[PDB]
Amino acid sequence: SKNVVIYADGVYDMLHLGHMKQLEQAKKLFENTTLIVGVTSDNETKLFKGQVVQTLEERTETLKHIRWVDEIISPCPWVVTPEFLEKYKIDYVAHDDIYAWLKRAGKFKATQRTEGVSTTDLIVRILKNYEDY
Amino acid sequence: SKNVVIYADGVYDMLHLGHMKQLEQAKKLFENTTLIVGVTSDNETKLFKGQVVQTLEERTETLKHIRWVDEIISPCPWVVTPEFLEKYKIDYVAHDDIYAWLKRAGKFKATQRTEGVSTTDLIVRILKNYEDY
Repeated sequence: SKNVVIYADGVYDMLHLGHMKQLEQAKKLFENTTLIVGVTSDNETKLFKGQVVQTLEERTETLKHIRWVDEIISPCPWVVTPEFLEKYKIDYVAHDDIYAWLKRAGKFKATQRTEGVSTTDLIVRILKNYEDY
Repeated sequence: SKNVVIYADGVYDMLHLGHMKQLEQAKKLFENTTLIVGVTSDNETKLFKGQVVQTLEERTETLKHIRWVDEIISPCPWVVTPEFLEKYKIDYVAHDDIYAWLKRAGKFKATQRTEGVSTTDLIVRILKNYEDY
């Protein structure tokens, strides 16, 4: 089977099982893939999205340990462009309109977020050992 | 080169970069390895070592996403025995005396812990955005 190049991006701050399952889902969209993961910059994430604990270098270094990841673009562009898809020969973007041009090109693949498995969720579990009263 | 079977074990609660680097180090002790990772049970960890946020199923499911891991024994035994090494054909145990019999057998390989990269370390960083006064 032809090798399909998949692109996913995100912040990947305090990487947790939810990120990992989403990367697995993107990697497995076709039988033979190359999964390219883009990691957003510190400045653009903080300006447009929200707070980030870990630096780009930390977030990228953690992601390299994840089996589904074949290539990392770090930092990646904040907005995906058709030129970027051409440059990296990307067949599909795996994402969970401004995705509209991707869907119109047939280059959009849906992935899902998993609830209740995040790093902060784990800290909330720790805190629950301490009754209010 | 002959394939060398490596065994590492631990709790792997809130898996973080430090665990990942230690698994990588064990996987790379020789050029061609099989890295078997043992994940300790909830009851034995809590009784003998300390508190654990995540259940065995959670800790094991997160570990399967780590590229260095070839096999997981979950739950693993709390104490490694020579019979266990024979059963799984383990050549070396990668660990950071009661290791004495392992060193005497020539089956001990040292790995290192990384400081300041744990999950709780990240939460401490979050908290530091809130001045005491």
